[PDB]
Amino acid sequence: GDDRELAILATAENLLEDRPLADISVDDLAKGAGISRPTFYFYFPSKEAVLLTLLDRVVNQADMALQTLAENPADTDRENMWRTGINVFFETFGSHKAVTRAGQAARATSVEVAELWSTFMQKWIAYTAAVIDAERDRGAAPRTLPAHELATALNLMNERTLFASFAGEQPSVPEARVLDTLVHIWVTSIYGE
Amino acid sequence: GDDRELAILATAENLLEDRPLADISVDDLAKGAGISRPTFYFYFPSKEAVLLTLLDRVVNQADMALQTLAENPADTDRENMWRTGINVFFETFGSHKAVTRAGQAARATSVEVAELWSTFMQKWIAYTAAVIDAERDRGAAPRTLPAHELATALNLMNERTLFASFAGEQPSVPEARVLDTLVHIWVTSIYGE
Ligand SMILES: O=C(Cc1ccc(F)cc1)Nc1nc(-c2ccccn2)cs1
Ligand SMILES: O=C(Cc1ccc(F)cc1)Nc1nc(-c2ccccn2)cs1
Repeated sequence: GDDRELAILATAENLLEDRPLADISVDDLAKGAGISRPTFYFYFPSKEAVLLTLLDRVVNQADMALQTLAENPADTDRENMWRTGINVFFETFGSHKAVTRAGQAARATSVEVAELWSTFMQKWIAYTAAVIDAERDRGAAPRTLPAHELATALNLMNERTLFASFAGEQPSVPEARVLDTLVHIWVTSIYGE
Repeated sequence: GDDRELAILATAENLLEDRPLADISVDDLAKGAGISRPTFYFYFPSKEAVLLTLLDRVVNQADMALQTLAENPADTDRENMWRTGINVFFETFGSHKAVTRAGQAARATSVEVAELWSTFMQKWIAYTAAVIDAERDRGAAPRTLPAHELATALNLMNERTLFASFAGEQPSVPEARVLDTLVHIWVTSIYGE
């Protein structure tokens, strides 16, 4: 039953690694999942709903990993704290590059995908800002920019930079360098001046 | 003659301020430009070619303004130097928000638009890196990250952040705050540690 749903999702993630969603048909998803096309439409109204489901799984995986980190701080310096947090997104989305790239593109076309991404970005930015505010309250970071505006720009940088690296866009930071690059910019802008 | 081309371009820029390119027809562009549909196809093969032309004008305007700045340095501190450069893009693209937003979306669909954007981003990143390298050579900036990788991430941040602000996305930095926000992150990451 729901097994067939997971088969549809797995087939979609596999096919997205080699072609965009526009080049994938409902019949391709049904055929790969071992079901008929009418049976597919029982589980999903469209191939776009399949992508939205895949993206929802990935963003919730990242959100849950960040929540785990937040509840069990690693005893390290400040640079390591930020690196471990940025790494949650590097590893989670980097493990699902086809879904990430496809979900990014679908933001222009799908209001559901745009709303899903916006909801989680607001959550992650609020958490970033709250940690920056905590660092300021304890005297470790200077009161420079409004924390929420700083957090917004830094999170948007990570979105654009990580996704460019994963897609091998030109220009991009090589994926083997992108964590160090982002961590440097976060740490200097949060603690600097 | 070429006057009718400029009328097509002006009509397209005006219509894009109120609806996306998918909701604009070749007939809408012809009607607004005072020409017939066959006459339009003399000047442009498609409405997508009109957008590519509009975007080419905007990116070359920004590139030429940056070249002007590079040849006449303003006598100021380092923070003002970076602010004046970032402002070139804030003002140029912020004066053509509909074209910017439409060109951003067309990157997913149009290889010509993606290549145009990539060509100019590589140019602007190379210039950023060369200035960072100059600052390091004169002892003003520390040798931290590879300059070209730092320049890449900072330019990608500006792309994503400026365009989110112009479109009023949620989340975004308010447009009245985005220049200060970006300048802070550039200056601390270039001169910090
Ligand atoms: O970077 C993002 C958001 C993102 C990344 C990649 C995307 F593709 C889309 C969104 N969120 C982050 N939060 C932290 C953080 C905050 C507080 C304490 C520790 N770590 C580090 S990175
Ligand atoms: O920020 C960008 C690229 C960009 C911005 C907005 C976009 F929408 C798309 C690309 N380029 C910049 N170069 C400088 C600079 C470099 C050296 C000296 C002085 N200024 C400042 S900002």
